[PDB]
Amino acid sequence: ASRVLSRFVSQLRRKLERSTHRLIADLERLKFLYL
Amino acid sequence: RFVSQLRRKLERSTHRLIADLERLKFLYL
Amino acid sequence: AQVLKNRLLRVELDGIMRDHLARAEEIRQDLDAVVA
Amino acid sequence: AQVLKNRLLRVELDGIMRDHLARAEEIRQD
Amino acid sequence: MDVHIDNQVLSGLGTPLLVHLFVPDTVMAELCPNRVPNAWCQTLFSDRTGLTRVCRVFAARGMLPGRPSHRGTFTSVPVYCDEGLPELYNPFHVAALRFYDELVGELQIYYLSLFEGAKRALLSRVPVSFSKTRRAIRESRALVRGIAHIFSPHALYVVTYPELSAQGRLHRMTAVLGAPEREFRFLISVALRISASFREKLAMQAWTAQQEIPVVIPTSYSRIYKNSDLIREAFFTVQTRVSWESCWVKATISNAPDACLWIDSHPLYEEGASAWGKVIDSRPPGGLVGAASQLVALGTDGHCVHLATTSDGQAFLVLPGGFVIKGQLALTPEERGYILARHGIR
Repeated sequence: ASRVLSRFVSQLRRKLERSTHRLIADLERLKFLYL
Repeated sequence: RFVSQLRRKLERSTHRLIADLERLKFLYL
Repeated sequence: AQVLKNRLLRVELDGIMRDHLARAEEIRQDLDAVVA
Repeated sequence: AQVLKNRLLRVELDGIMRDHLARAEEIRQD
Repeated sequence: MDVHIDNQVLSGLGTPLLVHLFVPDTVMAELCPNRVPNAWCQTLFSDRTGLTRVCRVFAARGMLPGRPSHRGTFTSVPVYCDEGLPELYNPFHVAALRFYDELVGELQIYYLSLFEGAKRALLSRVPVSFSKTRRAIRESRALVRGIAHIFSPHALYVVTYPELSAQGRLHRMTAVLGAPEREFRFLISVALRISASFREKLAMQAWTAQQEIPVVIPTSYSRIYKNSDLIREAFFTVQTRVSWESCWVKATISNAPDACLWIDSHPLYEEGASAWGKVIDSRPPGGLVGAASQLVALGTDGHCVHLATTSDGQAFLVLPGGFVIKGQLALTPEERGYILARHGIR
């Protein structure tokens, strides 16, 4: 009742991290295209 | 609540190790 | 003459520098499924 | 061109270091 | 902090976006010595070479940074390149500046070296100049950062501070080679066609000196210069690493301003980066006898190989020893228009 939604916004932070880590993932691929 | 300390100092240490490996690159070239 | 060997070895070291975060990413993303 | 690309990878790597320290904000409240 | 609010309100016609800069006093010492200049923006492309419109930039020297780490002048780089939406960036992309007080010296700068540093940093009435209002309150140290400059391996200082939506849309901008490649290989192409003109002129002639310029020469000239010793004429093409200071293109831009000459001087075998593009006059009352005196003093330079270009479409090579080899200049007018647009107005 007092511990219900904070776990959900924790998974939302995991979702934003698993989304924004793609920005780390594609830059070294851009390096492999460039250099 | 002991899950927010050990894994957190783990990811902090790996976030320092990746800067150490970039410094190892700068050691290489 | 031989910066091509340096190119292949720099490809090797960026490979081993990507594999460490490839190791770290799923391990850091399995330590969020114990919260329920 | 080799030394130019050396300088170019040097200035390009600080971009991903700045982006790593930008991603580290989400670590700081977790 | 004056030239930034100068050019910010000025270039609103031809530029949407304006970036502000510092230039240290060590980084342009090899560009122009003795502080002889005190600009013009023309950012060419990487693979979309073509031609673009020009924009004027204003600047100042002798006024010191708020950083005491180095003490230098003021410049600023306009950015107007990206079509429609400016969110895309062109990577590996030159932006040429023509810093000047009377067009000596060039300034080549990158979009990566600019924007990576930029991200790294972050009963009626008179109307006020709106954009100067936010620069006085900033006055902070984090606005300026050190950028490893790519053309010259030194530090180039940028200035930016959180102004408004133009500079606010700048720090979010990213996007998904050959901008320094094309000009050098274009120089080697025109140098090879000129050396081929010299080859065929020495072939159709008897391979002989006409000696257009008069010098006295010693009898041991076939000794202290060895037999067929054209090793300087050999490695002439590698030594021309500059072109728009070199006199070869200087005659083509001089077509818009008849009896004129421009002289390049390269040493006998690697004494150093001698000079590029000096002037031989015929207009003032110094006269053709003064032109002849400067010309024979050119020809008696026993340790420098000179290359002579005319305005009317003729090229000449001066061997040290007064020997002259004639040659043609005839190039396709596409490259001619590309050169005069690269410098200025057609």
